[PDB]
Amino acid sequence: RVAAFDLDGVLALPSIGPTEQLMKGKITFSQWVPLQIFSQAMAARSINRPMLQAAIALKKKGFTTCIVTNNWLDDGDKRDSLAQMMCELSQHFDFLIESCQVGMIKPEPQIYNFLLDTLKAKPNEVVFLDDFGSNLKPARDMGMVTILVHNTASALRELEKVTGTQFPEAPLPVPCNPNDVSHGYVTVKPGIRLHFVEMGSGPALCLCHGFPESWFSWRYQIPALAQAGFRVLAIDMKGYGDSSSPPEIEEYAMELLCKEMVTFLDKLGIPQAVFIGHDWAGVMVWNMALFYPERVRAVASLNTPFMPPDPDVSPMKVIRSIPVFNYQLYFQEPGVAEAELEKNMSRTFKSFFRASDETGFIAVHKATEIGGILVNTPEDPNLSKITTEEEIEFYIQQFKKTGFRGPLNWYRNTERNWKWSCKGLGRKILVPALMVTAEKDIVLRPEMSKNMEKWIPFLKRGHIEDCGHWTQIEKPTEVNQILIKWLQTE
Amino acid sequence: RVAAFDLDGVLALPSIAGAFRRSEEALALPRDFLLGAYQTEFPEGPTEQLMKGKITFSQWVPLMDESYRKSSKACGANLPENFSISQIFSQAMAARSINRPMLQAAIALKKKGFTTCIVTNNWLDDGDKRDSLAQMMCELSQHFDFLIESCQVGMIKPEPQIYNFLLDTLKAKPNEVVFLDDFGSNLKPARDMGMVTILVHNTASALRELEKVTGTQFPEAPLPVPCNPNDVSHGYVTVKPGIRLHFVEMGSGPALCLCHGFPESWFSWRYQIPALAQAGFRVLAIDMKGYGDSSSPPEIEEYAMELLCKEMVTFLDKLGIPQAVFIGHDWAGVMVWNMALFYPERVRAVASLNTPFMPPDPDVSPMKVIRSIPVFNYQLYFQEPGVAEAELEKNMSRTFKSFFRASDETGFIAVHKATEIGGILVNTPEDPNLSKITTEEEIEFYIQQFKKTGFRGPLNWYRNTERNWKWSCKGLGRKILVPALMVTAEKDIVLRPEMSKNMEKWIPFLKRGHIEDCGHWTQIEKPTEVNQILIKWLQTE
Ligand SMILES: O=C(Nc1ccc(I)cc1)NC1CCCCC1
Ligand SMILES: O=C(Nc1ccc(I)cc1)NC1CCCCC1
Repeated sequence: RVAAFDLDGVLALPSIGPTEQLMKGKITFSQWVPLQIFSQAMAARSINRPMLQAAIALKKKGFTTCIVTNNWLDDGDKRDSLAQMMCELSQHFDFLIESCQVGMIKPEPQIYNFLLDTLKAKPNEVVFLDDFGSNLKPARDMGMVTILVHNTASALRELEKVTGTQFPEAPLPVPCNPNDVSHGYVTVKPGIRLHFVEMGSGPALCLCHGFPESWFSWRYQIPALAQAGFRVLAIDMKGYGDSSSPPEIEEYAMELLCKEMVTFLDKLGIPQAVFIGHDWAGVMVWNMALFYPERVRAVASLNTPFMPPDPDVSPMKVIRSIPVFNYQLYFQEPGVAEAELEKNMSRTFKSFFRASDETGFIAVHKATEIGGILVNTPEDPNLSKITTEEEIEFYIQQFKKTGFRGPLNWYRNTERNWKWSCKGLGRKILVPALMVTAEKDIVLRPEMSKNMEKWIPFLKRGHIEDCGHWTQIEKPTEVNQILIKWLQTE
Repeated sequence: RVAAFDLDGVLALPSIAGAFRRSEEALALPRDFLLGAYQTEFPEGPTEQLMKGKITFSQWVPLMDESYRKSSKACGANLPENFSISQIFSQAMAARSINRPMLQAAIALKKKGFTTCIVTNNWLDDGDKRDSLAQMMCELSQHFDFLIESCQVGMIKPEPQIYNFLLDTLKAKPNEVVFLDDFGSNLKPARDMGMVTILVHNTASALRELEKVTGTQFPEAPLPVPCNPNDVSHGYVTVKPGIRLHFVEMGSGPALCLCHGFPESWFSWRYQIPALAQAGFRVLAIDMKGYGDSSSPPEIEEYAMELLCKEMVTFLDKLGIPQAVFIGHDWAGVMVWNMALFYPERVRAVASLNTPFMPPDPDVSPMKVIRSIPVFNYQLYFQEPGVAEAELEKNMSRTFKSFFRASDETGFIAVHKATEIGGILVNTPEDPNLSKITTEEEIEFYIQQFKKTGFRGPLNWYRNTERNWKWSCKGLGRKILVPALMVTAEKDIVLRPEMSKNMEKWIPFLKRGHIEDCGHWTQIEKPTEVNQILIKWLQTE
């Protein structure tokens, strides 16, 4: 079947002659100063989330969702209030049936037959619900499953849970994806192009992903950040997904990555953004902050701490010591781990992406002994409760284009990176910063960030309990909160 | 060849120096006491660690304040206790803008074929108005091929280090390169290697004289920065199943969609795009459904206005924007106004170029009204499918130079005679002179961009004559309230100004814009103007 609700006050609230038909669309708001004080009433009404969530559910579930409300056209000033609130609901329903458009209001039987026509279905297999009920007269007539909404849910979730089946109580933020998205495509150097995704309106914040991921990762913070009130630019890190991913090694020097990261802003014409890296990106994100502070309004790292280099300590040597940094050494040899990971990506990803309470992880340190970062990993990885089968399939497809050379090439510029950063040795980071640490991150544990403020005074902190290395995907609702609260505050 | 420029004193101004001088004013402080940090010949210390890029600038406050306290009363001269240099630099910088004329001359020899660059003693700024710094660096970004900043490589002017590194970077000789600096004590080293010195003393021109000579001569009031076309972001939203919308993006928020007309491409706004970005907005110059890189089906209903506008919305939705400034020209302006009429929420403001708001009379078949305006013939000609396609397509090379001509250009189109002769380019020579308003490449693009779509789809915009009327016949009771602008072109043959005299009956407060000596090709013809107005508009309301 299909499920429908009205907005008047069921999917948004607090709820609410020339007035009776401006609904039909023959007149605007401003041009209607007869029979004013509410150009705010509408303002002070936002989304009814448990209700809005009920939708994505059913849509994920197999229905077609809609809005068939009695509208009007706001040339108001608290107009945008509407735009956004609408631009928000937008993607989650397939049909927008508004009175101010199809000329026919609620409750004239029109809209109902019109609705049913619009999708083409029987009065029975389509449910409806209005805060009004005086509107559910017709729908009950024809023969459709009616539902009131006199509270802010109740039987809504409950009696509507009848539908097919139910929904939860503490939801994940909404996903977002993966072609209902703008696909920008800046080209920096000759052969080098950078793909990315865009959502929401300014100011800008670049979401730089890590190894071995894709922009797809922020799939939960992207919408949220947009709504937050920012223009998100979730990029595919050089070498990954739809951006150019050469074979050359020097190609992935940090010095390089950061420089290009700038040419990106230039080309796109932005003079400053909020860089927010995680994993190997956070490294860059901080270097970003260290080498081009102008173009950075603020920085946030996820799990990754600011790890300066000791001028009197070969960088390699230091990698050979941290027991857990083995895999990392394993990698250093070209074609090798490529060959290992590539062989069967299906396994590769479910092995990598597992939680903080998940068996079968990676072989961080035995990796050289065992001679393979997956050898203690099953042969038929169990789907991590932290991803879906499609969630994986995307990562695969996205990786079939690049292979693994390039993403791995990020490790392989060990010496030089050190060589280069050995200049931000005299400097200190001043532009707003945030270090969000994950309690149970096996490599890149919190402990490694305790000195940071020696470098980054004012460094603000974020800490998420029960975390894996897969922060966004694992504790998103949290990540969002913090991330937003951060941007809001500073 | 090549010529690179310092960014202070020549490209960015008024210089940071002057600031120093007039604080060496605000306080006893004898000639050069404060500037000397910046200006020396033999550089050392706190600023030396800045220029070299060892420590940011904020670091550099504590250190250099207290570095001055040294030479203060301690060593001649009286320097105040509760004293500083911070916001008397983070101010003098935020107060320095681009030397319009320089940049102009800079783009010149890039066009003329030099490598342009800037070799400046920069520094990293983690300051407040640090942003001010980015924009300026953001802008100049394109016009110079090279960026040798002291604070990046690690050498400083005039330490020979840099020059020699610049040379090794281009890979030229001290001769075939020119240089200029507000300093001269900086110039010393290059007039030694063997480069062409230019004491960029003044605000310039004095410069641009014994400089004009070398290289060439610079136009009086050059052509406005025209974003161009390879190195621009290429967004790609997909609204309906088979339908995708290509567009271009430049600059940071708020957003304003530049909707082009027939028979063009997003490429048209190539002069307002940069300008609007700089203006301070995020430009989204779209390829109108059916044109260029966006999906251009064959179906007719496909281009219904009702449709085009609806999708235009799904566009915002997908891209996640709840409101924009729609600015149409030609057939787009029609949509742009309908935009305003049917989705006022999503419109913060509207601007039409040449196109007036032309409501439909409910008691007057729309077709009939087209048959009357003498000039609306071509328009009728079009109505027949495959026909004008076949005509225009045959040789696009001619097609475009014919269409795009000025207000003082012979060989235009056959607006009204059309049908009779059975064509619009029938009398248009079959070998057109290049309109002084375009370049050969300017044309080649339009071509290439059109080879992908053919002409069906762009023309399909005409062909929904009745329905469009049918639909708009609802905004008959409404009035447009969201900010509006009607900019009229004095000599637009069809879509003349006269046709907009009634508009305010519909659009009270409608603000006005009028450009003299104009063709239908407004942006491409009188851009510098268009820009001005357009900006002044967005600035004001
Ligand atoms: O290797 C890194 N991160 C990293 C390595 C070196 C630096 I300098 C910064 C981050 N991530 C791994 C963690 C375990 C699962 C695969 C990805
Ligand atoms: O036809 C239009 N514009 C137009 C037509 C109908 C409407 I309703 C609005 C604009 N433009 C022509 C002008 C002459 C050169 C080719 C393009």
